[PDB]
Amino acid sequence: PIDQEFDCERFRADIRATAAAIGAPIAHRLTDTVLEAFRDNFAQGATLWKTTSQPGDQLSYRFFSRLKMDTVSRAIDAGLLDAAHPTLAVVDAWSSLYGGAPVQSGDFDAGRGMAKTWLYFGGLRPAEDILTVPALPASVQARLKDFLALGLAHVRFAAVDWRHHSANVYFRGKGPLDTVQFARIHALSGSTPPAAHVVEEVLAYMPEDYSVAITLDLHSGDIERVCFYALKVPKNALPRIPTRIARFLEVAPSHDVEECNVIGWSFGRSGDYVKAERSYTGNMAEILAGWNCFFHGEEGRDHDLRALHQH
Repeated sequence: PIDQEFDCERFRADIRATAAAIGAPIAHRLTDTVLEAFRDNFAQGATLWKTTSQPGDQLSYRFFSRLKMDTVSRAIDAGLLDAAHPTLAVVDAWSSLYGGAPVQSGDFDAGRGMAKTWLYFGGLRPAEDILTVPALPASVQARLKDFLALGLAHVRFAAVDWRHHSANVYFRGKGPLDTVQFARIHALSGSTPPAAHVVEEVLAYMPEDYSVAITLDLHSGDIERVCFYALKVPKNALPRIPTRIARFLEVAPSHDVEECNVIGWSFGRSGDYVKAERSYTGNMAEILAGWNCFFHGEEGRDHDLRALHQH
């Protein structure tokens, strides 16, 4: 097809093609297994592409869910996730919060299969509710005070990395983000402070009430990476980007009526990189707006957040 709608056969071809275009690995049978197990999730949700500037990095593909279901159980059913995985208890605890309000989405790598389980928690959730579930060890729960001291008091998403027993926890803070607050957040990673123009550019791309994704080791509580990102950046307003990201944004196909590109700056001890996502089918921008995400060039004031901070 050439139209906007998700089509599974075209998606198979586009995964192979896009992976070849950016020099990413491919696992043919494994990809077919993912597509068979999660076809309806991809069809009903927003399906989109992701990669990073690391040479040879995986082509990733994600569904953001409209169909609410136990995606982890499905993944286990399909042989895509170990039934004994030690991170299952945390994911079950987070999914069960608020009477089961959170909704699971899924991230996959063309060369490795299931990569991450995402949770959208259905609102501005107190950090305490997320970071003190009994499934988390004391060393992880102990980081709560560090987040609260930075004003990172509400969580909107968590992306659980099954390969690394880590979670990227997505906070929203009352901003604007300034040089010092960036420095305090970046310092959590333990990585070398960037030069001032790196920071100036990130700040230029933030909504007033900013997001940050913090990488948390779910055994030790160590933080070795933080990420700031900008949603639905128009191609003529892109920040400076690595040539691999520019290539990705040129070759990964988007069929959405409203194109949605995402740029993320990831800072961590193992090395910094740039992340990018690009819409494919099923209206990425719509689902993000419904989750109260803020887009580039729009008002990014969170009035609910500002009420919660006033109390």
